[PDB]
Amino acid sequence: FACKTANGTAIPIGGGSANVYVNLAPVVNVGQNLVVDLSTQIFCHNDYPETITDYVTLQRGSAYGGVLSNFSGTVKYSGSSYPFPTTSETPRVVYNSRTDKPWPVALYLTPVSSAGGVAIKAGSLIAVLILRNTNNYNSDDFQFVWNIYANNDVVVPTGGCDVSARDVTVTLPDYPGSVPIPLTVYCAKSQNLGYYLSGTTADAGNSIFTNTASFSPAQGVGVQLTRNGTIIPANNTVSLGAVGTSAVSLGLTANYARTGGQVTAGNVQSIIGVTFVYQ
Amino acid sequence: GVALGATRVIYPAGQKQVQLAVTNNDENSTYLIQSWVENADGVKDGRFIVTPPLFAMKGKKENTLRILDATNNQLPQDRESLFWMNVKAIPSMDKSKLTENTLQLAIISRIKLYYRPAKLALPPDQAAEKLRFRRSANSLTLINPTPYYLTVTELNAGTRVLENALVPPMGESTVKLPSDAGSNITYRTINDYGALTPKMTGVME
Ligand SMILES: CO[C@H]1O[C@H](CO)[C@@H](O)[C@H](O)[C@@H]1O
Repeated sequence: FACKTANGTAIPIGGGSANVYVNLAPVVNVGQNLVVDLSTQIFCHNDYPETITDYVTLQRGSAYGGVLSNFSGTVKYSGSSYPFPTTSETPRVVYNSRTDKPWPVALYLTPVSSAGGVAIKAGSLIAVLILRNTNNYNSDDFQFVWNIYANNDVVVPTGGCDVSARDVTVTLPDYPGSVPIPLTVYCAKSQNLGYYLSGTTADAGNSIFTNTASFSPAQGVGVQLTRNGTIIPANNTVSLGAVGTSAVSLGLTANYARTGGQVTAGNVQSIIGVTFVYQ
Repeated sequence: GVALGATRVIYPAGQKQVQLAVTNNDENSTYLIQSWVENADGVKDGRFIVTPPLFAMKGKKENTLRILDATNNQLPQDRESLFWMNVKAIPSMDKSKLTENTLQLAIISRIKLYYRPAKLALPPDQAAEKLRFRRSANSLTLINPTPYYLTVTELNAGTRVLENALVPPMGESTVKLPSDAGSNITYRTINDYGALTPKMTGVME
């Protein structure tokens, strides 16, 4: 039993090891998949097929560097998948021919939420897979050790942040009243955020948002948003610094402000667009 | 809420289309996803059109946005053009809180979109270095001679820190210079994947 590398490198009977270099997909997004199909670079053959049958398994499968911190995956061995890193030796596949047939091993790697920018450095050891060989003729047990090296960087683009918020706020606090608006942002990967409000306005200072309603437009008032006592006019980007794994609260309060001189009974409802600007 | 898969987008001149991922985290709450592309001056012209123009994401979903080139090579081919893509998530109205005073918010993600002319000399990964400078007891004029938009950040006059900058292709961008400077420039840029590039030392021109 012997195996050779697509590049031509071989490991004779008895086993040994070899490097298997791979060019992985340059970019992979979170939730997406990185597949390293080795059934394209590792071939083995049976030496005395006419009288001897060969049993090949995936003895072990280990992760290294990037793959080990930025990914979670499975090892699909001949139409079946198992955890990777591996925790148990897989079923055996048979080799019964002197013709080099593939070794059906493929990695399915998925970048995690926290995956950096370069989840895999170019030239780094990605994995080490051990191919086990036995036969129905004697008691030989040899191990073929494949070392998977990544030829290029595998980049996992940084995603947008998440704006957690409690739905439609009840500015009920009877006309004079004023509630605080829960709103935080958490970025999987730290980055600088910036936001601004947009909406129809009703004042020269552009900070009191008009009342949009169906039942008795309590004419006279409007909704003004403040962040820790500071007014936020429309289209006035507020630097939020850099949001990270800890959701920053924008610290907003819906306040009633007056527009014209004649506050009047009725309902006061408003619609404001909050736009987060990415760097 | 709802978040975009990228923090920016690069539109390759020629590309029939470019995809962007959108996903709703709220286990239960529908949204109306409206998306459009403003230009550098923030004017909703037509240069780029996104599909679907309007749709709903009932709870956790993960659809795809398609940015479509609309400017039949009517744009600068020797450098990038800055555009702004906006994805607004519209929450449905709560038929219960009718006689109530309410304030419904609507989150919108606004990410840069660069139009990259298919043929450019200086390769993108080799541009954050061409960044030269020019100081004063006031100004520290950045100057990007490349055809890409440099998103300069963590820019320090060594001593004092400074104001981030977006230095347009083959153009400059001034930044205040608060005495504490000396000459030890230290900046980092944001790359095509929204990832920081390695520190670098300012090379005056
Ligand atoms: C000499 O026998 C060698 O070749 C046969 C057929 O491949 C294998 O089964 C065996 O394990 C050895 O590798």
